[PDB]
Amino acid sequence: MQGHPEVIDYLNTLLTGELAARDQYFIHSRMYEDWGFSKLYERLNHEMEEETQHADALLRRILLLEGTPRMRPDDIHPGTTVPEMLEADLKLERHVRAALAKGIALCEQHKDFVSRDILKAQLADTEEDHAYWLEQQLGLIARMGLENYLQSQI
Amino acid sequence: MQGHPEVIDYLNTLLTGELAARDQYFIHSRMYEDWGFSKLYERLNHEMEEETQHADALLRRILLLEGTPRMRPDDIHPGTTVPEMLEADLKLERHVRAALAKGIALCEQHKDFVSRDILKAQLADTEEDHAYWLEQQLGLIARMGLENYLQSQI
Amino acid sequence: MQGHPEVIDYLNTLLTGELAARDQYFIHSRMYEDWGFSKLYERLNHEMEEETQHADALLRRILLLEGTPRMRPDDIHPGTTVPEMLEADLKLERHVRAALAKGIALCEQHKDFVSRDILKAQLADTEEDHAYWLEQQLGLIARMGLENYLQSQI
Amino acid sequence: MQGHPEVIDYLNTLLTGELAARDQYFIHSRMYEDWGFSKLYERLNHEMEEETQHADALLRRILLLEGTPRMRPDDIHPGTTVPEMLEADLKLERHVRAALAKGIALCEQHKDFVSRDILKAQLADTEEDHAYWLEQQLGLIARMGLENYLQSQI
Amino acid sequence: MQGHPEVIDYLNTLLTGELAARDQYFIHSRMYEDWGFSKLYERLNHEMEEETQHADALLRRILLLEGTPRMRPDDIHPGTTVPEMLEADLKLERHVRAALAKGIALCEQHKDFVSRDILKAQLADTEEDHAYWLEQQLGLIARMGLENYLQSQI
Amino acid sequence: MQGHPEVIDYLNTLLTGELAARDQYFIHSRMYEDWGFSKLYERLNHEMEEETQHADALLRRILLLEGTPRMRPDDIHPGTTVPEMLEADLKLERHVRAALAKGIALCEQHKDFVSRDILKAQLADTEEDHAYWLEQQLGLIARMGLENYLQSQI
Amino acid sequence: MQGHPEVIDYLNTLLTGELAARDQYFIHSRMYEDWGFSKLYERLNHEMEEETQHADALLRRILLLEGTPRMRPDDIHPGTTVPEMLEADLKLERHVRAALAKGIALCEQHKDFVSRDILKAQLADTEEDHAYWLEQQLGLIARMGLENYLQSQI
Amino acid sequence: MQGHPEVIDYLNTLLTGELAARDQYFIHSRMYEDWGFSKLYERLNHEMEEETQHADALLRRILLLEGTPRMRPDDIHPGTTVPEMLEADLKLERHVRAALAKGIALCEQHKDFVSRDILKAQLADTEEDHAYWLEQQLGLIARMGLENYLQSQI
Amino acid sequence: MQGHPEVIDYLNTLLTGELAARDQYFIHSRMYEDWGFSKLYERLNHEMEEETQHADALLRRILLLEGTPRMRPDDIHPGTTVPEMLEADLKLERHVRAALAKGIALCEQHKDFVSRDILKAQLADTEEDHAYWLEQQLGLIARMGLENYLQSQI
Amino acid sequence: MQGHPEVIDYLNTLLTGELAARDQYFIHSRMYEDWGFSKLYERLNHEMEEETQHADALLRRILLLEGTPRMRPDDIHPGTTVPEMLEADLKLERHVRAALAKGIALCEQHKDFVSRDILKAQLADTEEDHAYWLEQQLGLIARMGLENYLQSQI
Amino acid sequence: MQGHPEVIDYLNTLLTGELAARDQYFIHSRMYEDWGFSKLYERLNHEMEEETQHADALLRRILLLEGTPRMRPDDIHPGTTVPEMLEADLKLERHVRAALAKGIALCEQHKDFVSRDILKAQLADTEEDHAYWLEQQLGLIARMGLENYLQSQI
Amino acid sequence: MQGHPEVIDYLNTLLTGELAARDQYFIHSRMYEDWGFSKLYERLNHEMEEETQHADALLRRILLLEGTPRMRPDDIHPGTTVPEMLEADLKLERHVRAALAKGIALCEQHKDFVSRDILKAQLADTEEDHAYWLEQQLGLIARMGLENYLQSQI
Ligand code: NA
Ligand code: NA
Ligand code: NA
Ligand code: NA
Repeated sequence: MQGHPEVIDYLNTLLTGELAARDQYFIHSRMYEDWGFSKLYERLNHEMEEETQHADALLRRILLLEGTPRMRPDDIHPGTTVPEMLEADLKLERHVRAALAKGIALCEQHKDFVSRDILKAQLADTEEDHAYWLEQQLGLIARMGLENYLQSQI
Repeated sequence: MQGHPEVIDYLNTLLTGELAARDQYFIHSRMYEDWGFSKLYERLNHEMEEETQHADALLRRILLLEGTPRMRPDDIHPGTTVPEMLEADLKLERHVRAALAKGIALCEQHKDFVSRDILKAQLADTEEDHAYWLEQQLGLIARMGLENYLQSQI
Repeated sequence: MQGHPEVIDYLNTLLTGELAARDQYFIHSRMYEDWGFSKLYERLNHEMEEETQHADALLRRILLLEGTPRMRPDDIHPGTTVPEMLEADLKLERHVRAALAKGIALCEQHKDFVSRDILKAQLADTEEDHAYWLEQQLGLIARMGLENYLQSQI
Repeated sequence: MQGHPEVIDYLNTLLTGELAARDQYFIHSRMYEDWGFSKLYERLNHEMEEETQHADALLRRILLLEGTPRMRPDDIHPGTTVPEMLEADLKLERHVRAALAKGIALCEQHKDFVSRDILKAQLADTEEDHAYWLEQQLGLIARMGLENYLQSQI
Repeated sequence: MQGHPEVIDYLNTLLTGELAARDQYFIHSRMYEDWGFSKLYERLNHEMEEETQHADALLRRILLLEGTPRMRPDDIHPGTTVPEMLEADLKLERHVRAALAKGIALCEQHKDFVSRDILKAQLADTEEDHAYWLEQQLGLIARMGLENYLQSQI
Repeated sequence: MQGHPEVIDYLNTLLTGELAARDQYFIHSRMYEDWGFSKLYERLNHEMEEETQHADALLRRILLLEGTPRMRPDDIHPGTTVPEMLEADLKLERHVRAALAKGIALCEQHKDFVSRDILKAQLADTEEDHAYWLEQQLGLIARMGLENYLQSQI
Repeated sequence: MQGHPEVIDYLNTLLTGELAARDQYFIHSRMYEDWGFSKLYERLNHEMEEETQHADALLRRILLLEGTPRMRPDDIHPGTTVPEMLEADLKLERHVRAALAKGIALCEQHKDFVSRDILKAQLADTEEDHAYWLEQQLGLIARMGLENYLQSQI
Repeated sequence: MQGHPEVIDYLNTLLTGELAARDQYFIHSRMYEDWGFSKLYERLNHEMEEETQHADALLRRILLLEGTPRMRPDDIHPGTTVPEMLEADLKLERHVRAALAKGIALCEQHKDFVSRDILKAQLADTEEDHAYWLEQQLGLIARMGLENYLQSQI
Repeated sequence: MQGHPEVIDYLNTLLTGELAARDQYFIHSRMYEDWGFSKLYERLNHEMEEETQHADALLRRILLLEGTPRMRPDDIHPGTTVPEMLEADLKLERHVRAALAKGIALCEQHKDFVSRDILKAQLADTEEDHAYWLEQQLGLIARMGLENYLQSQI
Repeated sequence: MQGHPEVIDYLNTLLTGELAARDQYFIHSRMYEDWGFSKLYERLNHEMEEETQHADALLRRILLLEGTPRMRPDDIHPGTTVPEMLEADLKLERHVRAALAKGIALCEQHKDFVSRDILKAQLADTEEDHAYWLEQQLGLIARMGLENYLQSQI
Repeated sequence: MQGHPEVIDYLNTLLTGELAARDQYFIHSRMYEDWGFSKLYERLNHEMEEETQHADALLRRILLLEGTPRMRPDDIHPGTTVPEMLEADLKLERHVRAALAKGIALCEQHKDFVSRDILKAQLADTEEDHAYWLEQQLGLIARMGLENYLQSQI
Repeated sequence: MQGHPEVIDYLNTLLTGELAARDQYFIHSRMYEDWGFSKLYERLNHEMEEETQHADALLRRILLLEGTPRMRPDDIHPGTTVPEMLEADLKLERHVRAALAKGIALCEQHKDFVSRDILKAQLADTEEDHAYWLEQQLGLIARMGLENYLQSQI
């Protein structure tokens, strides 16, 4: 189907944003595992899987709309300590949420309601799972101290 | 059956007290879950379910006695921190225990032994489950510190 | 996440509206059961469960958005006869439908698409299940008479 | 064990009252079945079984207390039409409720708390099952007419 | 195979008659369901399925005979009340029965015995299931009144 | 419920469009089967089933909104060769997509968000299943030739 | 039973026609298998089995009617190439269809309705299975070329 | 449905003929069993069951056609020896075959093709099961002698 | 919870009475087993288990009420012959029954209805199981002689 | 463990090469699926999974060696037609094979035999699965023509 | 087979190194268990099992090569506190890694590729399991403190 | 892939060496079976299977490397007595071990690490299974005498 060139170009932006989010969760999960925090490894591995699915859905939609997917991920900036990693992931999800909301409005204005529903589902995922979960971890650290919290993630 | 108007009016008091206790456990459980304390979420969710059952039993008994149930819950005052929430729940159960004991005596004086047995069962629930469990948590905090304790509730 | 104060305040309005709808279905179901209409008991009990779920979803969303949930239900006005109860439930669902539609528009204007999707799901529930079912009952009464209809609900 | 002669004599009164209630439910169930109301047959047959159990519990308790059980049932007055039968059963349960409450007080005054707990259980049965159920039937008749109601009991 | 042009043209008439009968049972079933008569919904839904199968068999036979199927359904006239709907369905089946019998004779005269056996099977369906069932409903209404009958269809 | 007369009238337009799409997939599937292309038969039969479900959902929604469904399908124009059939189906889905998008906007303007969500689901079906699948077939023909492609559909 | 000598003589004609059709499908199936077309082997083997059943039914019917079955098959003319074989089978089924239709009329005129129903079943088999299937194959060849088609029959 | 008065009257003739055939197989089966021929008992019992089914189908068809079934069986003439019984059954089936064939023609002339198909099925039963089986027995007697044959039926 | 010091002190009395009853059933069961009376061993072992449960319930209740349990059992006086043992157990249960009844009244006067319900359950156990069973044994001895009775307990 | 800085830097090169190979197989698989070649989709999806595993193994090894993984994939150049895609994948695997062999020698020279064994396993995967499979496809195209080959990949 | 005397002598060195590593993990596991750290017990017990397997593989290989295995373990130096034990195990694995790498080079120079592959497998075990796991524990201690960490090992 | 002509030529040497080893184990196994030594038959049959697998792996690798496999086995020299056969197999495995080691070095020098890993696996098989097992047999003969040993192989 012939998609609107502005919608396609912006799905491509969301796509390279998701490819990056996938890769950031990729390296953070494996860093957590290397340090011996299996529960953090599991959760970030799950986020990596979810982003891979999001990227897949964008990519296929771009093809259906007869676009050419942009496959270069955005630049990533991983943490080097547990606090920096959590902060880097907090920045990432805030960014994806903001980009998605813009795409949601763009889709409405070009009357691409199906592309829009795809983005709204990804936004729900980003808020109610990624952001929600990350905020939980930050709050736990605040309530019990970093050491107690990291103990609980072994 | 025609219940004694004083018994009915007091079951209504207990009823609006239980509707409130249900709603307080409702908001506390969901607050604990939002902060990432799944074990506290589970336990307060269970207390919410038990209060809903207590309210149901009162409500049906009021109807059998040909009363009109009062469905407005009492005012609730939830905590905003884990310590305040535990204190608010401690105050609540002390109050329900006191109200139940009064109703138990009232039922005896109007020779409504069945209504009385219902209240005695609810009182046993309130003491041996809610109060007992809450006291356990307070004692644990006292023995290991708030941080260690909250860690154990993740 | 920091939700828009107008969205939060209005979810709170919807929340205290759902807590009320839950309690009205609560008392109506138990009244129908007391009179011996098990089929009406079952259906209103189901509506009570669904409203409890709706309230739960609002409450959690308010917390995720860093609001403070308002836990006092709105005032309820239950019927005293089967005809009044059905009329009271008809008024309730019309009201919830109207409040939801307003919230749906409000969410769009503050670009809270996830809160908006939650409300649209609740609206679909309210129309296609509660309103639809209640209209069916009223129509049946109209087609066969109140006595025949109540017989069928035993 | 040596029971108090006043408690024993009154358990005997309750006993001959239960033997009668058993026999009244006995004849009413079989009358309903003869007329083709299987649902009324089933329910009165169940009440007959429950009264037989109540009588059994009284009888054994009288023996444990070294009394001699009085085995003659009280006089019964069954109906001859469905309305009279329901009225006769309504009178019966009102009577058993009143006799039980008196025995409950008598047991307390002679410090026979175990005999008292037996009576309180029978009273709960009499109110929440027999009386409650019978009131339901009367209300149904009032709401839909005798003919519609009897149709529903086939 | 080269079918006789008169047989083909008449199968097309039967075909557009069946497409219509399908659509009339389609709207009547959904109307009955909307009003809360699940038993009528089920039965008309079944008739809709059977007509869809009849149309399918005609359509395929027309293709085997190297005809071009006419896919526009005949005009339909649904009822707006339960009595009108039953009357509309009574008129429909009388019409299909009459058209089928004519086609059965036509097939015999052009020595298309296989097309004829197809029509005889559809006629048996139309008489012994649709017509028979509809007549049963009309008779029931006549014997017990419309209100009692509609009660039984909930 | 009282639906907005403009929404109802337009659901009726979508409805008669779906009844047609159902019938076009109906005749195309059976034509493909007659020629011996079982894989095309299966897929078009599936599309026919999906359109029947779409029509059903519109029809019921029109009834809930207290409209009168229009049951005459739109005119259809089936192909006579495999290339014409694929082209006719390509034109059909383009048309349904365009009509749905218009209805989606209309529903928003009359604040019928539930009717709107129904249409958005049907649009997703039409794009991601029907249009997507049909485009795949056209592309395959282009890449391997019509003869090779039809061989693969036996 | 004493069958009409004209019916018996004509069942014998149909019988020796079926014995032949069996033998032609016999040799064609085995020729297709020898050349490596297993799918054609399977289908012609099935037709051979069906003709054997048809011959069996005729033979037994001739015996029940106290006739003497004629067991010599008609002359057969098998193809030597795939195109000739398909043409020979096309000629065969056209012939059996024509002979059956004549027998169907003959049976009616001698009031042998049971013999007639047997022939009508065989005719349905011959048209809707053998002729239909063979026409499908010819059409496929026409749409994709002989080479592509034979590839698909391996 | 309004059946043709001549068809109805003749189904009634067939009906009282089947009620008789049922009763003749009834007494013959039980006579064979009394004499110790269990295999003859089983087979005639089966024929009795089949005739009961035939009578049932006629009876229901007469009712659907708004006739009044004639329930008096025709006169029967059972045998008193095995040879007479077999002869009586041979006469019976010849008679039913003749009556059915006449009804089959009558149904065709009044365009009652469904009634006609019912009779053709019964005729097939009568020829291919009853007549065929009875002829087999007579032939066996002829080939091995009555004594050997009766031995084989124990 | 802060229990009333008089209730706590008296639960302690009941507690040291139960610890003793446990130990007396402990030694009697093992004495019966040593002499070869397995049935008496089993029954006294069961009573020992029940008393251990009673002591456990008192002990935990004392802790919930923030008392300090008194863990020294009362003095016990076991028998040395089967008759003395039965007499010692008869004296024990009479004593526990008397102490429990006093505690039941004490609990009522201090409005500790939950502690009271615990004691009433223990009293029911003591009367209907221990006392009842022991009286049965004494009666059996009286009816059949000590030798016959002891034979039956092997 | 402290890895040799030259080994770490080169694993990083292999790592960003694998992240790229993963992404190229990612887009090619989804392109093949969009065009309707499910068998090519499956195979490239499998290669994408295998590269993701290879990248994971490199990444973890880099962490164990106390390096910092480089997470930016190398530039990719996907095809736009089936022939270009196959050529792009042929170039990719030739490149990965060459880079791996160099790393294998480098690992040996720095006596990192474990890192070396990891690379040798990846090389075996790249040759015996990816390269081997791709060469097979190219050869098939050469032997049967592009059209026949693409037909076989549907 | 006649192994090279230098390879044999060095496998013997590796062998007495593994016998020691086995014994050190032996005493450390049992020390951890004695102190109540079951998770450390399990892991060191596993390492002891793995070293026993490594020693077994060396020993058998030495025999196949017609050497005489040296069975005296190297001297071990276990810790006396958790920190010293972890340090002693860190020193051990560093030593085994260094000895293995030397043997790997020695095997290559004497063209004993099978002995070399055995050592490379043991080295992979030593790095990716023992060293990796031990480093994880040290890092955890560093991130959460020794007390928190030891708590997690109970 | 384009393999190095020296590697290919040497894999061909190894290949014709394996084809021979297969054939020698082939004839020895069958000779042992003919003489009644089933245990020797089983073991040599297993070696034959393993060599066939080795030859297969070489052959396929030669094809992947775009070589032409040499399929003539090397000359074999089987024994004629059990002692000569064991000696012939001892010579064979010594030869294959020597040829493999040379190929392993050759592969390294041409940087064909995958071909090299294949050879190292075959060498491990040859040493640890074939050579090891054969040496065991020779040693057994030496320890118990040829007669005792052959007895054990029946
Ligand atoms: Na801690
Ligand atoms: Na009625
Ligand atoms: Na081709
Ligand atoms: Na004989």
